[PDB]
Amino acid sequence: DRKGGSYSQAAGSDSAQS
Amino acid sequence: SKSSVIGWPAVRERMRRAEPAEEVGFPVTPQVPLRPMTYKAAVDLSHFLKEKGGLEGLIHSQRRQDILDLWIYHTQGYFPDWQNYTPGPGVRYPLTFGWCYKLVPVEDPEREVLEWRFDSRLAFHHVARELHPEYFK
Amino acid sequence: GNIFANLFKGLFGKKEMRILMVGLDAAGKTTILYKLKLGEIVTTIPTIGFNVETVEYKNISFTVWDVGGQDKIRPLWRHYFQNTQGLIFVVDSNDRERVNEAREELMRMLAEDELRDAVLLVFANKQDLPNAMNAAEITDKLGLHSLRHRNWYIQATCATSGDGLYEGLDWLSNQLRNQK
Amino acid sequence: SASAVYVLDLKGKVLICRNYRGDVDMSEVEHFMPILMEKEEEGMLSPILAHGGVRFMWIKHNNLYLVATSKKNACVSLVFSFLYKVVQVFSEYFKELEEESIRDNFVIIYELLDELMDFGYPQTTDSKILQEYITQEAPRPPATVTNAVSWRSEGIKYRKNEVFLDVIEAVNLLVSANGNVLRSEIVGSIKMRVFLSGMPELRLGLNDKVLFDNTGRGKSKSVELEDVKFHQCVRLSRFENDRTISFIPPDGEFELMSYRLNTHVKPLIWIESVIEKHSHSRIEYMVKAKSQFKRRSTANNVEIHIPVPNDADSPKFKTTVGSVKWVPENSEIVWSVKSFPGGKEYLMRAHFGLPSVEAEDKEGKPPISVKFEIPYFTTSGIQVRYLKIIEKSGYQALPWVRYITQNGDYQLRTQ
Ligand SMILES: Nc1nc2c(ncn2[C@@H]2O[C@H](COP(=O)(O)OP(=O)(O)OP(=O)(O)O)[C@@H](O)[C@H]2O)c(=O)[nH]1
Ligand SMILES: [Mg+2]
Repeated sequence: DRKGGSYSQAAGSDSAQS
Repeated sequence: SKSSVIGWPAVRERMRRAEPAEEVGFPVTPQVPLRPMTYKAAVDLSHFLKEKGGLEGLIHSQRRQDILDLWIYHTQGYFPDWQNYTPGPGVRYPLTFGWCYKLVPVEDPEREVLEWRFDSRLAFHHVARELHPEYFK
Repeated sequence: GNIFANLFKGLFGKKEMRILMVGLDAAGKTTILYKLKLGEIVTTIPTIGFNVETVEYKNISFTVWDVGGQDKIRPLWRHYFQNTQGLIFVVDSNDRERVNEAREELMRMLAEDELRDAVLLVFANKQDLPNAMNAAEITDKLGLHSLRHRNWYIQATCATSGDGLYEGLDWLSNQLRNQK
Repeated sequence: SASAVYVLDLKGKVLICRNYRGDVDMSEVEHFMPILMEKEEEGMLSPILAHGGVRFMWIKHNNLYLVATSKKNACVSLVFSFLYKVVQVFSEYFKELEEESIRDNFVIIYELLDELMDFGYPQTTDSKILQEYITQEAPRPPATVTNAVSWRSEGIKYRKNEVFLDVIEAVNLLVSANGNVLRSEIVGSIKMRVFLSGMPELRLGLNDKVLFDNTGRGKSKSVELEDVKFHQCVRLSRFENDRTISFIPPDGEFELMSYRLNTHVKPLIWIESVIEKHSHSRIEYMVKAKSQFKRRSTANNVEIHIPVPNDADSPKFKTTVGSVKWVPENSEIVWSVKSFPGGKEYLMRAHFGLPSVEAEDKEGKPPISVKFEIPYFTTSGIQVRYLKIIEKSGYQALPWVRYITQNGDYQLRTQ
């Protein structure tokens, strides 16, 4: 864990925008 | 997807209850991935909705679409931005490629009655991209 | 925490308490304080400043801070209002013209939001001349019964004799201490 | 157009000096201290001094003032930027900025000062890039400085490819004494710690309102950042063309983008405080804090600073939740709360004494500042959409990012 909000994985790009 | 199957009946019931025509903040689930819905994921969701029913032929409404997008985001982590339809009047194609759902007239495009209709050609032909190349970049 | 030491101290007497000595000049305040502390009527010059003393009675250190009645010292009574637990008012029944001034000073001092826990202590000083009033005429004139949320007690003490000092001390102890 | 960059101290002694043009005599630094003392004692003290025809523009550091003498009509902004870059380089190289390292790290400090700026014109400011040519414990200069990419050294290899992001929120609220908020600005901060192999070209993608409108999705939750300031690695042309945030992330932690937009929402914390200060008798502090934020969010380490009287002594606090302590060094009541669930309501009743003797001069009313820091809460609603990590060799990146919400310039004006 970590104070200030747990780190979350990020996407690669807008998959819904092609 | 057991969770998706369980949420499909409740989501369909909520959409049916809402007619066709309180808490502040933006909480985020810890460690829950957030990303735009993929073309394969959109196609799978459209196929599941067509098989289970409740989405094909239902009257299109802003509240029902928002509820469906929120349920999809909660159950899969997909941003509620890929469920966009092309501007009217007439048949509106999905904004995101791979989506098999589309809105067609049932009778100003805002006052026109639209209903969700399955379309397998949407996942293969970029109708929305062709209609609006500027919107697709 | 442990309060065994406090209980042991209280078994033989621990509370001391405080007191104040205010009033008009030449009102028997210095003589009253000398009689309470020593037991003799000592003649002293007018209180230009202030006098601080203590009285040991009933296992309680009754510290009395005499305050003069000078015009330049009237507004200096607010200095003693800090860290003050008691207050004794000395009236001057032998000065008819100064009775109104004393009543006005008492009303001004009693109209302070910080001096609220100090109970009223009216002392009838100069109880040796025939012109002195009773223990009710002075209170009625000063309206001591109109002091809401104030425990007032009028006691007549003779500066030359000293009678009534024990009764006033007992009343003050009963008002301050709420135990057996 | 600085003539000589020098580092002073708190006693007026110049810790280190480095002339760049030599057009100003080194003895002019002696008059800087008396001039600064006169300006401070008369209210005319400013970071940009002027010793006759020579201007002394410098800022005050932790322990010494980095004064840079100049005589011509040099760019003050350029001098300030050079001073900020030098301070950042010193912080990166030396963990502390005090006189202990000035007199101990002169061997590397002189080399860094000589290499950074020549003839008053700085050439290199990257601490990571500069660490490969000047060390305190020399090979040819790296090609990164010579090449266009001067913020990403080539050849970096790591066992894993993990990039940690930090979406830090700054809740700044300027509430007047009448109860209305005047300046309510929220400044986003996208700080990422990129640790990958090679020189990946990050393609940042978020749910920007402008991007959604351009793509045609201007109907969902889109962040409306009034000002967006990209880092040096971010290409300005790419962002200006079609809102394409394409840049090469550096090796380490750096600020890529910093959004800054106004906020029109209600405050996350509503503070209702009263001052029942008697005239030299006592004082009352009926402070009530109402959390307007979402209940699912908890404000870790909530510190609502309540300025109490300067001469107040023997104070008593009657609160509900959280430890309240009065610090004589700061002369205020520190409403310290460890965990504050959203929607919580804390009520406090202060009571402190006051001396009978009035103060000689007025002390003013310092604003009440809250130190709420609620992690995992994005007030602006901006969410990261994608991060295109592309490498020539080809690898699977594992980007990470966290959202942190804190209180910035969240001061409350007193009555
Ligand atoms: N003879 C006589 N005089 C009294 C008596 N009671 C009060 N006095 C007068 O009251 C005065 C008391 O003054 P002090 O005892 O020195 O102190 P004080 O009452 O505070 O007067 P100041 O110092 O001026 O404020 C004396 O000078 C007396 O003249 C009394 O019972 N007999
Ligand atoms: Mg006297």
